[PDB]
Amino acid sequence: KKQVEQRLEFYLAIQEAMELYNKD
Amino acid sequence: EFLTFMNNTFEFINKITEETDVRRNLRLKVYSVLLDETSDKKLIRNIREEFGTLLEGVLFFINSVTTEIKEILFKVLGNVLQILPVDEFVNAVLPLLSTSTNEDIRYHLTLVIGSKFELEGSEAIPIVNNVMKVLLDRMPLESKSVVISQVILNTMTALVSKYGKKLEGSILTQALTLATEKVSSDMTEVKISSLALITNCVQVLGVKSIAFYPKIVPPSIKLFDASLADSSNPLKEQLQVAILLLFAGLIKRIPSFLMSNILDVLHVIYFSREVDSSIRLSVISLIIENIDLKEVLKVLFRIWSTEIATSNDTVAVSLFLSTLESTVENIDKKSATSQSPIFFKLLLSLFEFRSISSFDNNTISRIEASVHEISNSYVLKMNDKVFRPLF
Amino acid sequence: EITVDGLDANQVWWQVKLVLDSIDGDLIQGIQELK
Amino acid sequence: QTSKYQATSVVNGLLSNLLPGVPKIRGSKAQLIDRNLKKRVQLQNRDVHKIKKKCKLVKKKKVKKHKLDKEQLEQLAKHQVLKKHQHEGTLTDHERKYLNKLIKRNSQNLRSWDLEEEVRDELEDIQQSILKDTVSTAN
RNA sequence: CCAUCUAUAAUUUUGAAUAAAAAUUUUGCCGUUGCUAUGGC
Repeated sequence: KKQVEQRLEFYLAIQEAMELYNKD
Repeated sequence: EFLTFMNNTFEFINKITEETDVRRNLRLKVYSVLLDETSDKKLIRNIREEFGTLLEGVLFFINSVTTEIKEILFKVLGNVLQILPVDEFVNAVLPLLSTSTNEDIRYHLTLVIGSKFELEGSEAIPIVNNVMKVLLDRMPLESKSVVISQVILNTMTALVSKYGKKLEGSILTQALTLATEKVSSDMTEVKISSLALITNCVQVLGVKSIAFYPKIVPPSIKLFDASLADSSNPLKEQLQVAILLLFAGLIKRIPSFLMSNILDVLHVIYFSREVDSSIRLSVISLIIENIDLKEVLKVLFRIWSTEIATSNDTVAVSLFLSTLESTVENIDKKSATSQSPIFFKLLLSLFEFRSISSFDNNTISRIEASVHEISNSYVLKMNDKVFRPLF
Repeated sequence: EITVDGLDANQVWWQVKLVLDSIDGDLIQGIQELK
Repeated sequence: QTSKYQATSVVNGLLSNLLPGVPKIRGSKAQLIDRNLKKRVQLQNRDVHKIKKKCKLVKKKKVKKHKLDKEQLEQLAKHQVLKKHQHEGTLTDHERKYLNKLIKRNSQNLRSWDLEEEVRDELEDIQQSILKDTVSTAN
């Protein structure tokens, strides 16, 4: 069963500019 | 306590404004009122005025904010911006630009105006004409603030870039005059934004911008010389590219009018150290395919003996070799024979580079190897009569 | 307008080229009607 | 920094507009010379036209989507607008026409279900015959 | 491929020094164990 289990597993820019200005 | 409370309020504001039925959606209710012919115009004016206060209020909180609450205001802001159409948004926002007394809110307000036109088309042509005039009028007022002056220039750059030709000519000419004056601004930010507008404005106007040509090219060349001196400038790379893109733009739009100053263009390309070689080489491919080769060959001799021969700069020498070889493989047979005395005069100078060259043997041999191939290529595509005297 | 201020002899002449070339076609057609 | 980011944005945008292929802004000298000479021919071979095409289509699809949001939104309001005027008897001349077209549109469809007149002639003739025997009522 | 010429690295002069400058000539991934060696896939 463990062998089967292994087989199972195998198969906004305006916001950013706004935030950047706040850092300034 | 209060921080947790305000977080919940802006969440509560966010839920109502969220566009999760005609009755529930605020956005649909607004447009219906606009669509109604019977709806009182004064009621419409109230909606415009109410939005401007609403838009200013949210921007005030975002300006004066907390990471999560910062994000929530943006969801609120995103909902707000979509409440009303582009037509009324511009009407309800442009007056607020002058009304607003805070530089931040004005800085924020300019950005959103550009975003509203990012996704618009031909239907906004009357609106953008109104926007351009307002942006033009506010700039003398906003000269004090670099950030506001920079952004307003760039929003115009976006609007001129997009359906700029369809814009009325007076605004386009007015913008070019305004951008040209601010090329002399001491702030590097204003220069680069000023340079960008001229490119788009010259692109739209084409030959009609020739009237401003004495005010564009000569100052730009002087700016480049100052650009080399101030190597401590943090925006040296962007500025140097900004000068290069200016020449590249007009090399496609006004080739014939630039040939007289083509030498200074080449000087900018050769010695623009900050700019990447790919940009510099790419603009060279523009010169060859747009400007007459015969004028180019004449200039290569002058620039070589003046600067490149004594430059002792690998990039400048190599890129000069790129210009020379490209021209010969594209120059016509008739043009080839006519410009023979100049090339050979240059060719003798190229052999004698070893005497003055400060580089090592391997470079000079490689440089000579290129020179020989080009010299063979050019002597081919010629006739005996022209070559016998030169030999 | 043909701008002559702060422009070399060549650039002015290119201004004359674009104007004169465009006007030639209409000028020739008007001549044909008159003849 | 905003000056920095905004400086990069404006320059980067035009690089795409004018030089589609060139990258954006963010040893022995003999080897350096060879690289630049090599870089030309391979840049000379670049298919910039396709790069322009790809950008154009991407901008077109989004812009196409946003109008499709715009019109689709306004008929919803337009129909909402029609509803209250009709209830309040505020119909305009145009409003009275669009509804009148709907009368023609909806009615026109029901004719197909109503069937054509000729078959009714045979059907009705059969109808009375089957009725009379079943209902009787002669007595 | 060979030579040659560069490149990289090392000793040396001015040099507090940086600096230039002549001059010369154990793993694909994951651990443990030292300051090196071996466990799993």
